[PDB]
Amino acid sequence: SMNFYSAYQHGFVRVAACTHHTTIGDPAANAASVLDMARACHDDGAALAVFPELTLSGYSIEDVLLQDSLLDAVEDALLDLVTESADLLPVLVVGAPLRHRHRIYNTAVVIHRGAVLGVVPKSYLPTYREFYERRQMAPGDGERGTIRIGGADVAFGTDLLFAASDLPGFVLHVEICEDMFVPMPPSAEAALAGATVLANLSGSPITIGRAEDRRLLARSASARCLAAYVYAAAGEGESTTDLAWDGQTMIWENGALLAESERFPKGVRRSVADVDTELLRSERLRMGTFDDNRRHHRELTESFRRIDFALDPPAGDIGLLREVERFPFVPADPQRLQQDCYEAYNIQVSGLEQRLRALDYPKVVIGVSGGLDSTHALIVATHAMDREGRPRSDILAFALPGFNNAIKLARALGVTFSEIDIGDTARLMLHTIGHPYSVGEKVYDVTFENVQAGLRTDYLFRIANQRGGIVLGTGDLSELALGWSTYGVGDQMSHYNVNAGVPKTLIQHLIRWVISAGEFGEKVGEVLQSVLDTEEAKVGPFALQDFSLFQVLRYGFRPSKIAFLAWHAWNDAERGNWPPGFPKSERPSYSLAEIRHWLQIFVQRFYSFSQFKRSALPNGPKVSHGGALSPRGDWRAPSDMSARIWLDQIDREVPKG
Amino acid sequence: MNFYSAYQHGFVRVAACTHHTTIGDPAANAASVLDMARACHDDGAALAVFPELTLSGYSIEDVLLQDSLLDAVEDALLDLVTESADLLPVLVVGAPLRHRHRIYNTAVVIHRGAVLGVVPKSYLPTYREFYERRQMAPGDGERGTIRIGGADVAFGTDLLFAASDLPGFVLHVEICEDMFVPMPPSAEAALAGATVLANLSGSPITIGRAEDRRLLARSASARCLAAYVYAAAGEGESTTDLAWDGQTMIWENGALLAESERFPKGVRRSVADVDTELLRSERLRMGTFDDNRRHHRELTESFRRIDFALDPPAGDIGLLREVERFPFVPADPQRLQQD
Amino acid sequence: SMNFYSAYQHGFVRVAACTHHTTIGDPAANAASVLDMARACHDDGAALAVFPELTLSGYSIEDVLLQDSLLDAVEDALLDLVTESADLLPVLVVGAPLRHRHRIYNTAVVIHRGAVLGVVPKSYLPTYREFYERRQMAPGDGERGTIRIGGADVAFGTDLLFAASDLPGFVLHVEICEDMFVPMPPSAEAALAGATVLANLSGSPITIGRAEDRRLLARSASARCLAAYVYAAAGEGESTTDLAWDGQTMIWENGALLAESERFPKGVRRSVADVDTELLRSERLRMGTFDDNRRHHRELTESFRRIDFALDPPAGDIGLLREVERFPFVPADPQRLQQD
Ligand SMILES: Nc1ncnc2c1ncn2[C@@H]1O[C@H](COP(=O)(O)OP(=O)(O)OC[C@H]2O[C@@H]([n+]3cccc(C(=O)O)c3)[C@H](O)[C@@H]2O)[C@@H](O)[C@H]1O
Ligand SMILES: *CC(=O)CC[C@H](N)C(=O)O
Ligand SMILES: *CC(=O)CC[C@H](N)C(=O)O
Ligand SMILES: *CC(=O)CC[C@H](N)C(=O)O
Repeated sequence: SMNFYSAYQHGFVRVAACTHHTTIGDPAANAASVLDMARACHDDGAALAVFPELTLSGYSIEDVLLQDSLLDAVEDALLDLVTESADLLPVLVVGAPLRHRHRIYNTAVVIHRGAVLGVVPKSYLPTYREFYERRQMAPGDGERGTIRIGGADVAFGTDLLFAASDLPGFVLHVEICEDMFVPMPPSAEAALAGATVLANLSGSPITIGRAEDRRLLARSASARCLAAYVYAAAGEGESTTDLAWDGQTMIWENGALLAESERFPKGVRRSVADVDTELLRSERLRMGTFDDNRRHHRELTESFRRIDFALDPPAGDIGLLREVERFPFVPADPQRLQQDCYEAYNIQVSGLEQRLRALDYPKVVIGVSGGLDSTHALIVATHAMDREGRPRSDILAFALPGFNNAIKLARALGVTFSEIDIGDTARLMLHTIGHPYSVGEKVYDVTFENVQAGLRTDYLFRIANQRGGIVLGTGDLSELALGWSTYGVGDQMSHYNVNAGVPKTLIQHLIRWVISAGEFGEKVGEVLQSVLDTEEAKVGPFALQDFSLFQVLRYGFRPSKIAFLAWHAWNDAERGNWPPGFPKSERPSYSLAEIRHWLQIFVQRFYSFSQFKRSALPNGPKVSHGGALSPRGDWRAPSDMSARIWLDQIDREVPKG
Repeated sequence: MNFYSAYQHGFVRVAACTHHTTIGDPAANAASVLDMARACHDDGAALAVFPELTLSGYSIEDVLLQDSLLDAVEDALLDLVTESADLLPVLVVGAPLRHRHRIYNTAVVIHRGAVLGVVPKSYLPTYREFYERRQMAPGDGERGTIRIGGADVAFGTDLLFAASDLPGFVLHVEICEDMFVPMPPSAEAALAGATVLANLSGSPITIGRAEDRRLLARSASARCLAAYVYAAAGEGESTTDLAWDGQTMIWENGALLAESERFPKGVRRSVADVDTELLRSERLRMGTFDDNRRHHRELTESFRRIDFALDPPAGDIGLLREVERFPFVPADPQRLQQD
Repeated sequence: SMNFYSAYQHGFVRVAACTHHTTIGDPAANAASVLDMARACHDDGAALAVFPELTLSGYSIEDVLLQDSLLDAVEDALLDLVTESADLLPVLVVGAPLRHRHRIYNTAVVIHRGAVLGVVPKSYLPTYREFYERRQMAPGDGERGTIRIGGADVAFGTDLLFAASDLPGFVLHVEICEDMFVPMPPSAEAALAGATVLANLSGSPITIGRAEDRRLLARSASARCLAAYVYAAAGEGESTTDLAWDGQTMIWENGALLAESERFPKGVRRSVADVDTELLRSERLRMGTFDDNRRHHRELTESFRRIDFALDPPAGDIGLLREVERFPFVPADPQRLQQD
């Protein structure tokens, strides 16, 4: 029923940070630039346009700010901006020196559809080094009440909130340059109070190192406040009597850079981006210490004044001004991925090391199939042993054939290798149980499969008892998610699971990383390389199910939200980025029908079927910021629930193709 | 004047330590802590910050609620306190402690034979892999005092520790998640006059989490014109569900001063000389810092100030600081090119 | 003049504590059960129907409470039950996890005749032993103002009172499970402020002796507060991953049990009872120290928001859902009489 292709309908809000052409001392001209940039924002369906500090006057005009004609010109340019915004869709936030009581205030006028919503004075006026703001301007910290603008008294002060009434996840707070540089920023309290989108208007003359400073503090604010941060600085046109301007603009969301514009531009620039208000909602919803902090400053936070406006955003397809990656567990940026891998690996190793220290260095029993997972776990187990000064021959690896890679790796590593043929025991069990296969019937059902799976595990566990060892778990996060494993006796069961927290899509990249580090050597490298090259299509592509895993595990997003995201990430193979190690051939695209089909399978398997196998999970380290699936940790759920509501949301909300 | 004395030039030698945790065994944690504090003492350091719940192990879950665990924590604490009589640095050591109805996630500040104060963690994460509110009480809003082996020492989140013989050294302590909330305890402490912010962390390691620690510890220090001293738990913490990297780091006004190896084998210390005069000078010049204090006057004037005397070394103990030859010309090539 | 045979005209108010069938993670199914039980309360001429904690979602679902589709479905089911209450007599009190500001709260939604009257957050969230509530849910104590439920700002908080303008002896306070277990329960203060009927929605997984703990505290609450105490625990349908559920319901009045239902029922159960509002009026009129305690906690008892609604209860003969002893001075129970 929703327009599935509408970003507004998926909880996005389009925000724009703008740097305009300053004509200092000339508000009619600054207004005219602002208006032209506002119309481009409207055209883009943006709900917010933040301009630089003192937009209407020029930031750098010094005592020209005290000139009657300057002040008067400003006021008339504003009233004209307001009249024009009648037919503009975005909330406009626009700097202006304004008269109130005894002084001029460095203010931000929040404008929307033909009416001022509020005027926000700069709380904090730098009067040091190259800044002289206390000379011409009065602090706004702790002023309240109203201000008369064009025949209307409108909220004036630093405790204002602009809550969109048709967009409950968009609640705007405004501050101004130095406001965000002090230990206790205005916007920190406003996030506790309920602001989701934090605007900052800057003049910010540019200096060596200062752009890093802007970034450090706008980014960490967005992270610590679980907010978007929208930041605009002055550029061309400001006075160069003592200073220069770079016109930097940027948008942050929860510590991530959504957009940024060119530094030192010829001409005006914008950062436009889609902010995910559900990501912010979900993060707040889960970090209760955020609410604990609000209740600690209840007086501060409850004092805020909330101004409403109907945003009435466009209903149609307007694209997604957002970078949605194909692999939420696998960053496309190669130095970021190198970092994840370093960390994944060391997490797995140190987790297991502690298990081994704690048990006075047991032997290490591991089933090696030549697959990616067991291959990787062997490597992890080898490094653990090295670091602890234990002989590699204390790793007891077992090939367990049922009805080359493993053996080569085992020998290259120098671990104790052995083959145990489970065939005769499988045969005897299938007969004892009266399975049709024991009388010739080619019935290859779950029992047939499980009898083997189970016996592998049964054997390893008995070896472990007999030989003073522990069985290493091999199953990865994606398997835990789907219940693609054999419960209890089999697969799912071990003394310690190193891959438990690692999703399937990340596994190959870990091996790549192991080869690259080169620490094991030429032959080991070669065998590992070989394992990658030699190496379930009814649970779907793991690339799709890991995409779904991240949205549910981190954010709890509804299914139609996940389809939207996956479709945007995976729809066109030629668009967006791929991590290292995907040859052009190895680069699939997925249709909406494909994405929808496998998501139906995900919700059913994840929410309903698989919890019970997750519920009795061996020990192992959590790996990913995306979460892990331990029932003692990240994922607490019933083993006895239907996924009806998720499947119903897909029927109603996600188009069939 | 001793020209070659870092202390006489307004420096304070600060240390962030990651010890070897023996979970559920306080006496052994105190042994690892005491060993590392003597190393710090030898280095002429004035502060040693250890990880969250140092004396118990952070990761022991309901073992925290076991009586023998708490008795042993207290006996170990009292012995640590006894041993510092001879130790130059102020020790900041985590412990689960009984006060009133519950146990608190505390940092105990220890100097020269006495406890100076006890600081409860303010915000207790109870989400994802964190379960802290199950065993432990929030420290936010708590004041008054606490009985530690025959003395009533200050207890609460509003404490400053000032070196009467070294005024640029003013210490505030917060614990792990305390630095991740919109309005950290430590932001208010800086306005009240804290120049050195300690953070004891447990902080199970996850992909990306060091970047997060970094961002908030660096941005804290820059926003608050302070040194920020961070110490996380490492080897020995339970790996039932989690992994530990024992990261320690020292920031100053946005700059990184020192940091230690991640996932070390064995104990590690970051040690660095903090320029209290740097901090002093930035504070002096940035008036809007003090404007912010005055806006939160009642918040910032209520802090309690505990005095101690450091009596630091008079002599030449080198300088644990990278002083660039060209303040105007970064030696780092990437940075120089950016400049 | 008066219809002599009308319990309402004699200052009685009919109340139901209900235990419904849970379908964990399925609010439309929970709502259909609720609506059906509410229709039976209406047919009984009940003024009030209390359902178990988190009625709409299921109490036992843990992190599923944090799912957008869980919360959205909860909201939609809730709106339909409010639309369906247009034709129902009783105030319904149904549990639901609802978003407010940063988090979800464990709430009771007080519903009457096509509108929501108020939304009461659980005050104290057990985070110990088998309970994990602070992980998913925010505490409700100290929270005021309002919440937007389907295009309407309705009172929100632990300071709320639902007073019948046409039945002045019926003044309702709602609290949730653990709220009655703490040294200073929210219902205690609400009694001093005027509440005469105290509702408790519970999840309360069952354990050896726990029904005895519920009784101890519901009973003594009703006696110490000179009030009716209406209590519903969760039942069949709830997750048995780690817990079991007994579906216990009970109605107390000044220390005396009015009604209680079968434990571990197969199917839905109710306690329905006529509460004597004049009996409560009478005990309060006479025990001045009750009012002395109110004036001692004057600031605390005077800030409750009173929310009015008209009941229009039935005027005719609907019998009397109450034990009336032939000999008030001679208890018909042998063990009780022997003691007397
Ligand atoms: N909620 C619940 N609570 C308690 N018990 C529950 C239950 N739901 C099912 N069960 C029981 O558990 C059993 C079903 O679970 P399980 O024994 O795992 O059996 P099941 O999950 O039905 O099948 C396992 C399948 O996963 C695939 N697999 C397994 C292992 C390795 C690989 C590989 O590619 O390497 C693939 C393979 O296709 C295999 O047949 C049944 O006995 C069922 O009655
Ligand atoms: C506009 C502004 O306040 C920038 C000055 C700030 N303190 C800085 O960049 O250091
Ligand atoms: C404690 C700390 O500084 C980092 C880890 C923290 N618990 C988190 O990232 O949530
Ligand atoms: C009503 C409830 O939250 C369970 C009972 C309570 N936790 C208790 O203390 O028994």
